[PDB]
Amino acid sequence: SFSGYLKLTDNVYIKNADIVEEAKKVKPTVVVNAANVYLKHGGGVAGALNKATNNAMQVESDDYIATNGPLKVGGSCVLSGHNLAKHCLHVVGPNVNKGEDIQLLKSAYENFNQHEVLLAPLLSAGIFGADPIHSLRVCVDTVRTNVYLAVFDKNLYDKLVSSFL
Ligand SMILES: CNC(=O)c1cc2ccc(F)cc2nc1C
Repeated sequence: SFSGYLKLTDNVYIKNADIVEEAKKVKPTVVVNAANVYLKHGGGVAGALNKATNNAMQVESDDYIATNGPLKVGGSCVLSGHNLAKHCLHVVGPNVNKGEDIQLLKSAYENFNQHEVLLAPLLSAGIFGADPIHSLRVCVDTVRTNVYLAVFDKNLYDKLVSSFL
């Protein structure tokens, strides 16, 4: 199972790890993708997860979008996890660089509650522009299921653990 995680609360754990490498080692039931409404996995966690699937995640996502249209900001969809997990929960956090509403971050984390255990990144963090300390706070105050957070950046990981209330 998951190893080397620091327990923050009854149900939230955190580790300084590359979510792609973490997904391949563990092969969780669910890996969370930091998706956009179009499921266009270009950069950040999305580009990295997609590149690990040899673009199979993007091909599957384009078929999903052609059939269903785009997701909502704060929404999600369950697709295959390919070589990384049983499933991939594509969650759309607000992108503050695209002027999207930060209040939608709680709605985005609510999607995690439909899954008993997940390997995930901090939503709206990184290239999405939100404050990662705020994202971790929303995560522990919203998610009730078991979440194993993978934080790529070592200096951000230290700042998050050392500042956690
Ligand atoms: C094998 N690793 C990767 O391909 C990789 C992983 C990342 C994970 C999170 C992130 F936000 C960025 C990452 N970037 C990359 C290139």
